[PDB]
Amino acid sequence: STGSATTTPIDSLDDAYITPVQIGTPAQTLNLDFDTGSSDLWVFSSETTASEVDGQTIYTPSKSTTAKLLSGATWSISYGDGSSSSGDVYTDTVSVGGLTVTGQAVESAKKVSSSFTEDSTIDGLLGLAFSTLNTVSPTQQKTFFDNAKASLDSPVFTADLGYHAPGTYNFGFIDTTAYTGSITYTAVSTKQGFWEWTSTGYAVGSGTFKSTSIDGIADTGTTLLYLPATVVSAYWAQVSGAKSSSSVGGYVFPCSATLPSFTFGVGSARIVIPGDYIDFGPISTGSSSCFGGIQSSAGIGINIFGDVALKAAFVVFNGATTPTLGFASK
Repeated sequence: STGSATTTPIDSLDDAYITPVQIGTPAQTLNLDFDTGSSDLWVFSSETTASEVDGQTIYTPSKSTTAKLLSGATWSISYGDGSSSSGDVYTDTVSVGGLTVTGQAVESAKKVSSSFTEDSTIDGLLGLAFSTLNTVSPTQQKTFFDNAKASLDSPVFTADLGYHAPGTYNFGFIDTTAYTGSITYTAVSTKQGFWEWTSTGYAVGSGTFKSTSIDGIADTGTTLLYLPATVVSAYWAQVSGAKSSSSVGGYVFPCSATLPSFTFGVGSARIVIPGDYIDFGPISTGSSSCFGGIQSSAGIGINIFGDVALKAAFVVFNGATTPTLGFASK
């Protein structure tokens, strides 16, 4: 089997991407944030505290003839931005772009933190990291991909995120029309539960490539590119007036600037992030200070190849017996 669904930026900055997902019978379509940095499929629901729901579409398990309470199961997750959610668990039929899993764990939120409430466009998350990170207790549950994997034509999914435009998540096949040149595959460590890999270096604009190993994760659920402070300083040093602002929480730059590109290495290959991808706009409405799309990972504890990086590439998440990651230009 295969599946294919379009993923769409939630706003004009590409702060996140949402993909429609069918849950239950009859189908209830929710727009979920596909997140290769976590492993829970959770949704706003009829059980979510009313004051914490503000415009989201909810899953109502009592209206699904295929929903079953997963008795005694609870979940609770906290993300790196300080947001969180928790609740109980149903199993139900879940379909993405034509690909169906029966008996998928659907984690129903009883509580969500303010950032989730405030984002009316995201109805939940669909985790695509390794199932070892799933938070369901006392019986850990598998991701949608893990459940689908054996049935897929090939045990893979791909992320093809757009810049200020829609893109595509495919399951079970590689669309050879979706990228230029070849896909370079690179080794993955699953030891921390992530799609963790080692970039071979970087360049700033037209500058000379620096060979240096950068361990990090491919994370579709993180907006920006988080890299070591040395790398980030080298980038922003090329932008007149750019500076790290403790009050804002990262590097800012004059909105009048033209940003250089940023290149990262994948083995002997190179992915080029155009400068415009690194502009996240005014820090507050009407400001002439703009927020940078490349930020320091210091104090996160891991480097993160988030959407800024991934949207410059066609990315293969290869879930073969020994997982790997592939990157192609596009």
